[PDB]
Amino acid sequence: SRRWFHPNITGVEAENLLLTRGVDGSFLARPSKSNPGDFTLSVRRNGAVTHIKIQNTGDYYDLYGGEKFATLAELVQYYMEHHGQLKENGDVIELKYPLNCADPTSERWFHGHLSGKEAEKLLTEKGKHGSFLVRESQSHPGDFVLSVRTGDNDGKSKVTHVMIRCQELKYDVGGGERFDSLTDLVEHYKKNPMVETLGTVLQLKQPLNTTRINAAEIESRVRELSKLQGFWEEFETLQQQECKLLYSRKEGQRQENKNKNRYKNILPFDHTRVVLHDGDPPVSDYINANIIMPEKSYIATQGCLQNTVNDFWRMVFQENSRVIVMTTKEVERGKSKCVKYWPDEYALKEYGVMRVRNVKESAAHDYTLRELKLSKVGQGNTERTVWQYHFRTWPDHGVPSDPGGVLDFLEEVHHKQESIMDAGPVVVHCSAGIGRTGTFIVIDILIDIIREKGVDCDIDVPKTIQMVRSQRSGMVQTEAQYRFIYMAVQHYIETL
Ligand SMILES: CC1(CN)CCN(c2ncc(Sc3cccnc3C(F)(F)F)c(=O)[nH]2)CC1
Repeated sequence: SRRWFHPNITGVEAENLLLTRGVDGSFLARPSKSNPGDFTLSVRRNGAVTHIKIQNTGDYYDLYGGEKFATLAELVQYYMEHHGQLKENGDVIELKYPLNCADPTSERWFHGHLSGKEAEKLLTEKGKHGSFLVRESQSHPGDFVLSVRTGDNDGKSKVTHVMIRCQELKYDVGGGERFDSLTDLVEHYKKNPMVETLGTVLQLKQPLNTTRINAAEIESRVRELSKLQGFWEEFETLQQQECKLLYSRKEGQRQENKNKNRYKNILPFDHTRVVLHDGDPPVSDYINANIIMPEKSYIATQGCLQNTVNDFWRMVFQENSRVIVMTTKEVERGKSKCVKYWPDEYALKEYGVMRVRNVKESAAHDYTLRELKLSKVGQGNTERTVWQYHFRTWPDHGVPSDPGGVLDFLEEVHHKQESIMDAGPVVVHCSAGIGRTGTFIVIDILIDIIREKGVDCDIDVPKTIQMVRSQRSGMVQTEAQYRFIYMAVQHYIETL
């Protein structure tokens, strides 16, 4: 569960919630009201409430007096499973009891102010057996309507509406149990379905999809998402689903692999990590990288450390990658983001058993292309060209104001990859390998659908992102990037 996240509470409401309904060790997370784009962890300790800032400019969640994390769920799990780690003066803050949110605003199935006719239209056109939604009742204010489609324009399927009464701060379907929130009600009737008098089982199988759009209508959806904004509601609804992606990251936590990570808590999932087989004959199989498969593949990786440069080249070699996309400068804000893992132009360098020649560098407005020759030492016939695309104009914080630059870059990367017979996955990296990396990969995936299937294809931005996030933690870090993905897709369709 991710019930500890409250999307619409102020710091004052948070303070009162913890003092009146919480105990020492109670906590919640919320979006920052003082500075949008930031978050706050509000914790009760010794009868008083502490507010801890969580910053995210696009690379990771940075907790004050704490560590750097790929998601808020990974952050919460870490402190709930590793005590004495979160520090104030040096005092230890304990996250013991998540204070649960009753607000349905970020539920996939909740549609708030939506009319019964619009809901029946959506369920008829986009629905399937067990598709459901919850909307606010217009006739009886304060009440709700649960609409479910069941079946297989021939009457083989139908929509059933169930009234949800809100009586004295609790929710019920006219009889039986009375629930503290719409979520508890939905969860209960998902496990224990209501059976109609003549036998129809009202299965709440899956929330109705309202995010899948036809590509040609992107501008229309972007316009709707810009109204009071829709982008934030959709992004936060996708964020709520991150609790389902807490997969094991054991290999990255091993003592011998600790120093191979740029950020100690930003780790590759064990089930998709790139396993290195060269093996100098103790632990030579690890790199902080994951294979990203749509549904052309990618490897999403962090910026090299001085001690991981040789592992990076072994990975590029093993996977037969011919294209690298670097989305960061080596130094940003005086901080090292990626070490220079390539030789100077015309120079030849050995990185362990791998040999790399920088043949030629070409400078474009937004990027530099480096033509590299990679081979294994003592094996001349293993030589292959590796094209390194280094995007250099991405801002220090946030995203570019126009996606034109990124799109032209991605179009070039795509054409290079397509021209090379049996090229392995495209390697993509930034600093932590999750924010800018995930942003570039998601745009690439979406535009690839528009290339193949044309402008009448179906695209679903949150579905694509959830799919990439199941293969590497926190792929696409912020709301700014989420909106940038929609803007990029919109610009592409418009220039077609
Ligand atoms: C009005 C809303 C108020 N909450 C906001 C917008 N909206 C919505 N936004 C995001 C998601 S997530 C999603 C989407 C598609 C496929 N898979 C997922 C997964 F994988 F993440 F589960 C969703 O289901 N619906 C409908 C409800």
